[PDB]
Amino acid sequence: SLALSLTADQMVSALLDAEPPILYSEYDPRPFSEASMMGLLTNLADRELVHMINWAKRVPGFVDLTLHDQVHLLECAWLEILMIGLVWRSMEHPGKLLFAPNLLLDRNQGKCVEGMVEIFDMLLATSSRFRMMNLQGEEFVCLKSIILLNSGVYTFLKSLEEKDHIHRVLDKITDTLIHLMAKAGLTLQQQHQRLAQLLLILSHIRHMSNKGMEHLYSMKCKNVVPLSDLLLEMLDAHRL
Amino acid sequence: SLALSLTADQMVSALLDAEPPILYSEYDPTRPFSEASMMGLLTNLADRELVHMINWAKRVPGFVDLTLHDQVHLLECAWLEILMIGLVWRSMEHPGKLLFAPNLLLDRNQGKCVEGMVEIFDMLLATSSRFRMMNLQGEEFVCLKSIILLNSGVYTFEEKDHIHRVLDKITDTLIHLMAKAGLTLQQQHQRLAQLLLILSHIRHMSNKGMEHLYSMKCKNVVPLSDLLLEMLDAHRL
Amino acid sequence: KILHRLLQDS
Amino acid sequence: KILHRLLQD
Ligand SMILES: C[C@]12CC=C(c3cc(F)c(O)cc3F)C[C@H]1CC[C@@H]2O
Ligand SMILES: C[C@]12CC=C(c3cc(F)c(O)cc3F)C[C@H]1CC[C@@H]2O
Repeated sequence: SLALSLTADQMVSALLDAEPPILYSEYDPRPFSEASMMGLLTNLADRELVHMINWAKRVPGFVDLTLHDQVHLLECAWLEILMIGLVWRSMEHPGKLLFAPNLLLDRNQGKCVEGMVEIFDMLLATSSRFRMMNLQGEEFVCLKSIILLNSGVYTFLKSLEEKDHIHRVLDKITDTLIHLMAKAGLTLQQQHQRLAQLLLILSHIRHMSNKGMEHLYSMKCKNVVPLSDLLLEMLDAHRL
Repeated sequence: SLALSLTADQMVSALLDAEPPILYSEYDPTRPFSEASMMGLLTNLADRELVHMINWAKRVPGFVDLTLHDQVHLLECAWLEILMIGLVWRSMEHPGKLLFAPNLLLDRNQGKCVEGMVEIFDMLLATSSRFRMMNLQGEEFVCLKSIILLNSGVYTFEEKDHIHRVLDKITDTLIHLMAKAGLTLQQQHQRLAQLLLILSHIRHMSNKGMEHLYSMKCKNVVPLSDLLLEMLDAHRL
Repeated sequence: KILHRLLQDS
Repeated sequence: KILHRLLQD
């Protein structure tokens, strides 16, 4: 009831200021074991989850939703949001994943954990794609907010009031993306093409999350890593 | 490439012409549904559709310009997505029901017959309601289905640059269609976004469907055709 | 759920 | 592969 009043510049400003902090890892740069690396990654993810929730409530229109629907959106999208963040900060590091400023991992270190190098390859490919497109920070925060609102909306009485509100905010972010591109001097045809290019990447990000959810579940059942209660509940929501 | 020299109207016509037919199911009304028989019907149908999909893909502008290895990869990656968006499309005018075939129209309660399938049905039905709420047009649908074919597996790979040029053409085509339909400039990029974001849900349904199909196979519920076994194996679950 | 508590506590 | 074979003529 207020996010609709935001201008394109104000949407960007609100999103930029809502950005979560970049966290460090406990990593003592002692060599990796398989359990060691999974520990670092999951510990990091768990701490990031806490900040993600603060961020989500600062995403324009999110607090207007019921507490139930906020839970559903975050449960659905949390790994997607973690991954696009990872991919974004890894953009200027070709062939490397910047989980934290003190935890920069190349592809072959994905092999430390069974079945993780396939996940790394997908993440790196996405980062390479962002780098190819020269993805801007302002575009990035728009994309991440889109993921939060869109990923779980299809799996939702006056429930339509929530859905229509979410879609109305989604259109606003689309307007914001286009605004950024027009401001960058892109022609009308180039704006529509770039918009499409950015959104189709979200299809691959969804794919990576689904794959990552399965991998994380497999590592869980084997108990190579003790997952936090919060992380376990987020994983449980996808009921694999 | 001749695909890039195609106009928007030429893109639409080619895609509409390449549209595969609506096949029938082996549905036998003389016997009640079992988990096995229903899975048998659906996988039998998917198998026959796959043959049509392969030949359809070869008629998608720019696709045959790719190596056989890249064609294989794209189809292996997107085949279930493509089956699902087709199902969702022909289910549009049937609220609460999925039209797998003209003789196989199923609701969510019939999905309960197979363990864990009603969850898939619900997602498919929700997508169908979304397309119906958006009043998705046939011309838009064939653009979306072709986008899925080219895009879904492109990030798992210049061959990549050729694919992106074609994808841009389809974007131009979608915009062209919306403008021709009278949508304002703002409405155009808004609708474009709405349509493409649904592809994220379709990708999601595919991943879930792949795991469910794999689950049925590994419990010997249903014998999958050699083609289906290969398409499924490509995802390495 | 923990997510419930976190969303209420800001 | 069947798919590879089917993608030919
Ligand atoms: C350890 C995994 C790989 C990366 C993960 C991961 C962790 C993070 F902190 C982060 O900011 C992003 C991530 F993508 C979590 C798991 C998902 C699938 C793998 O199990
Ligand atoms: C049998 C499944 C449900 C529907 C499927 C399916 C079959 C088709 F012919 C079709 O045109 C569309 C489909 F979506 C295939 C499997 C994916 C997940 C389930 O196992």
